[PDB]
Amino acid sequence: RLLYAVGGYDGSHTHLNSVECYDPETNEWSLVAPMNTRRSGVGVAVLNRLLYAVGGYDGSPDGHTHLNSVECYDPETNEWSLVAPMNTRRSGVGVAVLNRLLYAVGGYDGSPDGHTHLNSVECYDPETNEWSLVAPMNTRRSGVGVAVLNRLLYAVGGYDGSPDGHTHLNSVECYDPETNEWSLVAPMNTRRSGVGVAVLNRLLYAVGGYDGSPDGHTHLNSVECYDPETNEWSLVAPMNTRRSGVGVAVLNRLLYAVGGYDGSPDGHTHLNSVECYDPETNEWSLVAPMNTRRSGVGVAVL
Repeated sequence: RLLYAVGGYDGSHTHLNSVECYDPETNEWSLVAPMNTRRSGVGVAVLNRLLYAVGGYDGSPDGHTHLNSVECYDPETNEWSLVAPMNTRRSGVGVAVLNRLLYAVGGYDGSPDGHTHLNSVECYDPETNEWSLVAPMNTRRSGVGVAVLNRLLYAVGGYDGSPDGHTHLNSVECYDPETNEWSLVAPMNTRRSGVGVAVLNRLLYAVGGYDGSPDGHTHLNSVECYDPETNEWSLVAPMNTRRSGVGVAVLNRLLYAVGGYDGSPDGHTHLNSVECYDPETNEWSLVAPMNTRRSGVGVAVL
């Protein structure tokens, strides 16, 4: 019942290992223990009441680039511990939990001799501490939003940055673990990479992102929601701020949009602001800002 913001990038030019958590009862953000590794474009999810940070990028001057390492945070010890690394280095990776496994979906391996956007997918079993590749998606996607609903895993939008492809996606695909198959479903209204996705009231919400198509919308404040029962996407109220590379999660039946980046006359502004959406009112309200500006930030509730 706390909202955690993990890692990200502060381009006001820092890759972050710090972590902070938000208490809706106090409307305050507090720093907790930092990760072992700086991680921009990091995926995060909760499994067995532990917070996992998956992949990312460390663009600071050192021997790291795009990361296959994974670490685990225990709130009782306030410690991050390395666990099994992934099969693949992935930044801009979507992470979600399905059937007691943690899935890492897509992403980008920009390391030397990697240089690729990924359609591969792998899953982590905490009982064995191992990652296994599963069926790949139909489309390579980095900056992909992922979420689970009705025992199906959705990959929403993203970017295929293959030089001959270079497409910001409105398509959406659905993985059934029973068949190990990915199927395309209804596409969004808007192409979105760096999109935040979360589930609220049995609807998938796609929040913000970036439309990098030619003469497209660029940074997005728009929000759309998907009902698996109808297999259709509908626009709902837009955010106060345009947010690309935004992190989202649901807490006390409210949808939180955390951080991100927006355009500015000098390039990009990286955001420490936070807002929350009430489906009952269809309105977005700003709440307390984070201690640190963070885009490419992992957000989850524990």
